[PDB]
Amino acid sequence: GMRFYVKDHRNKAMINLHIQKDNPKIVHAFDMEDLGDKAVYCRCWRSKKFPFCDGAHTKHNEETGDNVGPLIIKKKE
Amino acid sequence: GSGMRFYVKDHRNKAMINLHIQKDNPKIVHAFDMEDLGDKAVYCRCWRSKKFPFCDGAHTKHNEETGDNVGPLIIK
Ligand code: FES
Ligand code: FES
Repeated sequence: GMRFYVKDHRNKAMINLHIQKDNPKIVHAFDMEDLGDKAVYCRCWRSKKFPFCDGAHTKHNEETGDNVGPLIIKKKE
Repeated sequence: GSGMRFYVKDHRNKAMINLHIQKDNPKIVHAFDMEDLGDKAVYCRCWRSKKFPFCDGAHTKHNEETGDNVGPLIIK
């Protein structure tokens, strides 16, 4: 009665296709004390305002069926 | 007769960035209050960390295997 199957989503594609490829490892570092009310940081490597999110993730998610979204650092209520 | 080999391919974009994390969530967003961070936090931007949303160094393997150049976000 039991039936088994699997969907394989593994790939070896680069995550970052185009951003600052002359940098061998892209790291950003910010001080909390110099942030505004909210900073929305990109985790999809498609934003035209990288390291900030510009909503590019939605196009990627729609295309590939992915579910990636940004990291938000904000001021508490 | 050029010495070049040309490859012309044609297919839809199927490569997900996130392979395994919280797949029942249609869009993964994390939001933290800056006041409640410690002295430092390091956030994964490669979706490979075993401690996502935190960077555990998994990006090194990804970059070596794929030729990529991704790394984390540090808030301090
Ligand atoms: S544009 Fe990349 S996470 Fe929004
Ligand atoms: S483990 Fe993903 S950016 Fe470090």
